[PDB]
Amino acid sequence: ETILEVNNVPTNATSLMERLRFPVSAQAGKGELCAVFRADPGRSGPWQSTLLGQLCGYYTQWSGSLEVTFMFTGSFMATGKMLIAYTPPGGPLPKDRATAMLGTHVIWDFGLQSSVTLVIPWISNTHYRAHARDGVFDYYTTGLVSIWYQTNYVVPIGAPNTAYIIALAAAQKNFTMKLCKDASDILQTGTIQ
Amino acid sequence: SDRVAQLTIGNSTITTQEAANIIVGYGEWPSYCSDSDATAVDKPTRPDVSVNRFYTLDTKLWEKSSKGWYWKFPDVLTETGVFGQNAQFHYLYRSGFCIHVQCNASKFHQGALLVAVLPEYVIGSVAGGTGTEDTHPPYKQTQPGADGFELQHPYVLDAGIPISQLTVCPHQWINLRTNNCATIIVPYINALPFDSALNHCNFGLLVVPISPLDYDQGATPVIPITITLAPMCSEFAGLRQAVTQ
Amino acid sequence: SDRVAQLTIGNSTITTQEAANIIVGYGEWPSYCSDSDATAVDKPTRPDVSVNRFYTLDTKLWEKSSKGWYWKFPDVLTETGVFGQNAQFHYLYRSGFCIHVQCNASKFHQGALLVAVLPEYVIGSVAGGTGTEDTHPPYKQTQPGADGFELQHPYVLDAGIPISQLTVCPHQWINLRTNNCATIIVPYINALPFDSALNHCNFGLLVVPISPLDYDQGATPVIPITITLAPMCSEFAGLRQAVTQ
Amino acid sequence: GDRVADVIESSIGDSVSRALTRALPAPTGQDTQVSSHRLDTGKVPALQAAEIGASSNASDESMIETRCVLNSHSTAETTLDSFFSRAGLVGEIDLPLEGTTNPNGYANWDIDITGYAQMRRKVELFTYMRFDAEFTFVACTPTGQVVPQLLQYMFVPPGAPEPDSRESLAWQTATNPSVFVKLSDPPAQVSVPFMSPASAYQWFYDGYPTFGEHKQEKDLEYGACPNNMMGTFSVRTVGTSKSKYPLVIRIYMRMKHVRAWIPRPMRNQNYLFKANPNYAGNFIKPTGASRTAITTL
Amino acid sequence: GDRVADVIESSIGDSVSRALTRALPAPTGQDTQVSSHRLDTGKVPALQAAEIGASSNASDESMIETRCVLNSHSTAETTLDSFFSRAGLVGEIDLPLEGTTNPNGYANWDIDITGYAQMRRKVELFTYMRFDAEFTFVACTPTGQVVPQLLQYMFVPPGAPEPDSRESLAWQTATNPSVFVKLSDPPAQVSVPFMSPASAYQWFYDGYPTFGEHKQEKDLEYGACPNNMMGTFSVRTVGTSKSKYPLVIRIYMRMKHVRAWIPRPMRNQNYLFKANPNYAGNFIKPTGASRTAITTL
Ligand SMILES: CCCCCCCCCCCCC/C=C/[C@H](O)[C@H](N)CO
Ligand SMILES: CCCCCCCCCCCCC/C=C/[C@H](O)[C@H](N)CO
Repeated sequence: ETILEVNNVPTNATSLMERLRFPVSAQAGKGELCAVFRADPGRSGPWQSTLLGQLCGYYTQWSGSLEVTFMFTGSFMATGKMLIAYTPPGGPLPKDRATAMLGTHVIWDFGLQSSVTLVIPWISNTHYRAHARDGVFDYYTTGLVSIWYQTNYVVPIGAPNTAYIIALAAAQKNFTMKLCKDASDILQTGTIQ
Repeated sequence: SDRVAQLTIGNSTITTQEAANIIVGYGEWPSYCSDSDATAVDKPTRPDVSVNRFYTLDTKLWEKSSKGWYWKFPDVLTETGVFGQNAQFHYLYRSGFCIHVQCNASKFHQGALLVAVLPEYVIGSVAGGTGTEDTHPPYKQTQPGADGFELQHPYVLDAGIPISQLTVCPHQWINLRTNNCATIIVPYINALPFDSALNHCNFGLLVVPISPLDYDQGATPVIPITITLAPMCSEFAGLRQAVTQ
Repeated sequence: SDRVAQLTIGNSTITTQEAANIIVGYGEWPSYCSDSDATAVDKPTRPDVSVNRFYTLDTKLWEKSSKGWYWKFPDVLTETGVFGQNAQFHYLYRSGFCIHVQCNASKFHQGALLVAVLPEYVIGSVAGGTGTEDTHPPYKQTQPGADGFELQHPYVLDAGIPISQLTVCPHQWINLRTNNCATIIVPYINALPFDSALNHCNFGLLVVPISPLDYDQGATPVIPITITLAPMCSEFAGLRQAVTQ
Repeated sequence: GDRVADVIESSIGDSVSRALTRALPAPTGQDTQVSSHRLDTGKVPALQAAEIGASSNASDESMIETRCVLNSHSTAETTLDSFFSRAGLVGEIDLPLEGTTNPNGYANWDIDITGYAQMRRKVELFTYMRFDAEFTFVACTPTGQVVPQLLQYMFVPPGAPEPDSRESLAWQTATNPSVFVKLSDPPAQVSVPFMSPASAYQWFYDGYPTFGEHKQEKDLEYGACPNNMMGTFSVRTVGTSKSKYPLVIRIYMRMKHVRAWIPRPMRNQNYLFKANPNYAGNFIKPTGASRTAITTL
Repeated sequence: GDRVADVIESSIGDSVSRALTRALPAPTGQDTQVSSHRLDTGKVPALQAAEIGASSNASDESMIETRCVLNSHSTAETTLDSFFSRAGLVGEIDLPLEGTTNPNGYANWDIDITGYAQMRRKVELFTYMRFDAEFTFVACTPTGQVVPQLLQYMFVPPGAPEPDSRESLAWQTATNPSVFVKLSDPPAQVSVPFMSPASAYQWFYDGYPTFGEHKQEKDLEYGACPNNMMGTFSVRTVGTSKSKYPLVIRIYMRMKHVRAWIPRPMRNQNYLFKANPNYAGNFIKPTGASRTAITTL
């Protein structure tokens, strides 16, 4: 397990901390969206920060998928339900909570859960990249994961308003990396005496 | 089934943890059900799955000025709701149900609800002077939506039936004091062996807050109410119309 | 199945009687088929029935000036045809087929057809000067419709492949002289274990009249051609997209 | 060849058990001890007790038979038939010598319950019922004086046409059962079987040869004036012409073989119409006689 | 609880049989009589005959071994490998001292078959194939004179970046295998494994890290000039500067472990482009050398 950044909005130095966790405060609580992302390990964004993406940056046959984990930091008296849904590849993200409810999904809660481990399936149908030359094909797509406010964030009078959900990342013993290729980076400064 | 399929979220607004609250009476899906008989040249069939999972329609909010809400069946099984892909084609329908109601609140709130299922719940409308003996039964009221509809006069149940004697039907007492769970099972209830996909609406679900919701200022002023259902043993068949292909 | 379901008609334009013409080689539905393997985080499922019956798309007419027609798969399984209710949602597809071609004519007509199934039949278009190396493969030609499309130059097969050596693929000789039946079975043919619902079109069906149709004046000038198919062992699964509910 | 199959919905284990016939209760239980009996010992006052069991002179001994009352009367006047005991005056058909009510002798009537609001109240505690029926007819002058005259009764099954005039051949017919009796004779006791097209009485689409139910597009629930074609009645005065005396006929309906299903809360509002349980939504009233305060009576 | 289930699609009976190992043929058949042998007896002329059987010196006796030819040569030069026997000159990379073709020493080349129309014709009789590969390299001056110089070869796996300039660090790398040899040394024999991402060679969406296949919306099958990123090659001249001699390098590809599937009719039109088998639809030609008449040759 390695913690995963999703709220990767800040780009300064002091505010570097909250790249890791995101708020679940109680302003709107019926049908809006929290955050979405992709499932591409070694391209950009979230998985680039964990160790799985770092190891994916050394091969060509990757998955960047499978189980994740969410740990809640509500004080002790916070209740509420979150909707977690996964969209298979080659599909649009649902425009409402009802559409996302269909397919595959799970309803979280804050009573006594403090954890949840959704798992991603693995499917291979199309051709990743069959470029005989570069600059002619730009056809890439992947499934997505979304978080929906099911119910508003209940709280007794006296407890704080904003909490923070953290996210984890891991895999299991099904998928493997392949085709050892040389990694290309910019982790240099030229002046290395 | 399980807890996942398309909808995988298992955490509502309070984002609760520490197991679940069900309190089972029966022994883990007590067997299948019957097929009955008929008296005509018609015969139905079964759709098996894709209706065997769970469903969670929209959450209605409880406030101090609340009066209560009701639902009609199988109105929410149709396109008026999440489903609607195998509900408006066929002609015959029959199913059991596994209805589960989950509420949530802190330890500082007070109030108590009441769930009840009334078979053949035919509303007598608001009435009060709208003189109608038999001209045209309404469709804009008896089928409000998957959201339900707030009651007008709960004491007379908006039909003239007293609320006091409601507990004759199966019922549970949603009490904010101790628990938050409500699991009920409703078998098929109809005079005819099989029902239609039309204005022969089956039982209706009633939820009335008897003990009013109250609290102190500064806390959360609204308590959400979740509704889940599971259509045990459903069927779908029957169709014949104009030009076919 | 059987011969009835929704479509119950069993009498075409000539309104024939006296049994049927099939000429079976195999032993009455020779068992099920496999499931194969995969190399990713995806896995399909099965729809069982509602695709197990027969289907009879539109009848194209044979005339003296005919040139031949072709079809693409599974283009006719989609909404482009009778089906289309469980074809555009999922992602994976694979099935066998039971294709039966039934023609009909009097004893005074002459001519002979040729059926053949060409796997991975990628058309090279009309070409002839339309210089295209790799810019944009067409969609208005490779997917004409459930009616098929008349060929331009059958001798070169509108792709540059000679028609003479066609019989390498499975084929039967529709001969107006003696019989009128044509039953063929095509198993799944694809490099990858499972196909997509997109531009990875499977085998294409070819029908070319080699012996020209002819007759004497006063008789029927057009001979109909029936097309029937039966998707043995089909599957459907796979879906993930934008906002879900 | 086949790759998909899933039903489940089953449970295995202690479904049923042995087959016996032992309809006699026996001594059950005895006693069990808990703790020190005290009033304000700290946790809860007003503690409990238990017994063993006995069932009249059948179970255990029969040495003494000391019932509460020395056999005053029967103790089962509570069943469904017991509830539906009397036969109320439902029909009050009136035949004048001349006038506007029924000038041409004929008089059409149909079975219903809304004629008596009390009867409707008593009968609408349930949803589904299944009962037989009986009828008795008494004819008298308004001053109560028997006269020599013959009468014709006939039952009309659902969906049969309506005899309007005395000259209507429907009076003749062959299929509609008819009854002839002089009024000086004793009343005409008769029975009516279970005529519903389903397993319980319930309206909506049940009448008319045409369609029905809610949201009409192909049918009217009017059928002219006789709405909801069902079991009705007809009555004439036997004769090629009018009669010589005024008549006041009466009906007496009585259920028999009564079976109910699915009880529901009875009612707490005044009835308004037929086949549409509306209420005074602006004149809603309480139920019991309210008192002044709660602390005092 | 469960009411629907149906798969079928099965057949029962004579599926399989006994397990033996008897790879030796035996005398089969003999004779059977039909009728009176005549020429124009009325129904059909030119009647038939039959034999029994024998298989070389293995089956039946081995008393005399009289083959058709007294062991001239081998009789199996028809297999797939036999067909794909030679190694044709596929690559003809040319390196001048100065000019416009390859001024900066570097020269990029990629594997393909359209370089030889005859090779493409021979290889496109099937749909699916699976074979290994080998390569040999010969370097000579245009006048054919060996010179003292060192060369650098390297293979580039699919999806790897393109080394454009001599100063590109991709020349250095660590993951791209490289080969160093002086040209005076014997040629550089080498092998290449099966690098396809599926079980057979077939284009469409197989290249580029991005999308592909037909009807592009998210990808270009261009990748600049190197379309269809796949197994390519690179070659430099070893040195911090230019070289002193012109060079003419050559390639020799050779299949090995060849397996085909799904034969198709070969071709009857001239090739036009790459990855798009168009044809001269207005200049369609016949196939064989036509003669004048049919009655005569
Ligand atoms: C169309 C009239 C009723 C409209 C619906 C209101 C309530 C629906 C259920 C009760 C009405 C039909 C079921 C039977 C009730 C009474 O027992 C019958 N009248 C028996 O005579
Ligand atoms: C995109 C280029 C081909 C377009 C489709 C035309 C025919 C499709 C099937 C043949 C092309 C791919 C299958 C392999 C054919 C040849 O054997 C390969 N080039 C082997 O090198």
